Amino acid sequence: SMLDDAKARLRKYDIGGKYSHLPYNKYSVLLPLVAKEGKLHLLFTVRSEKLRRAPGEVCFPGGKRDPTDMDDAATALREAQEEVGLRPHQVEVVCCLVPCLIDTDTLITPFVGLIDHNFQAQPNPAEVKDVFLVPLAYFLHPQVHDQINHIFEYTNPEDGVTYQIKGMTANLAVLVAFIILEKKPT
Ligand SMILES: CC[C@H](CO)NC(=O)Nc1ccc(Cl)cc1
Repeated sequence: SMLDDAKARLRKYDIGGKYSHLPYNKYSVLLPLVAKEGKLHLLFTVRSEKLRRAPGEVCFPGGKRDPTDMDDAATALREAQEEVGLRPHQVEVVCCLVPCLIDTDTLITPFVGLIDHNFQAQPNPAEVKDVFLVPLAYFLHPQVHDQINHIFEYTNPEDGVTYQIKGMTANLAVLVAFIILEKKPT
């Protein structure tokens, strides 16, 4: 099936806990995969204008590890629950992708999760201004604008709203699209 095939592909790129004990300032993100209308989609947030870091930017749900978290995957799930109301029974964490080094002292660990079909996002306005889906296939033929650094523009056909996706968030979206969609019969 579509979903069994995606999980099987993702498992080949899992690094597991190989870099998880290194002494960094630690953050995790969840890359949430949603199946709709027979295609895979990624779920994105727009950060609240009130936040200190990156207000109003497009990002994946996530945040800083705390002492309650059993492991780095727990960080991602706790933060996703706080931001968009995703509960544990509604997500299956399939793998841990290559981590992102930033600021000389920080390590960001990305997890891919398969989202239940009955989940409906409940944006927490203290943290998130908006939540939206983008089909995974978009990232193979994106609409690129140069700011020089490359920026993607995605327009939702439901309402005409355009979102700018860039940086680590854009890079990770392309990586997931390549892993899941490369070399597939039609
Ligand atoms: C390279 C400098 C930039 C801006 O100052 N650092 C930065 O954006 N840090 C960061 C990003 C994501 C997360 Cl999750 C945690 C920290």
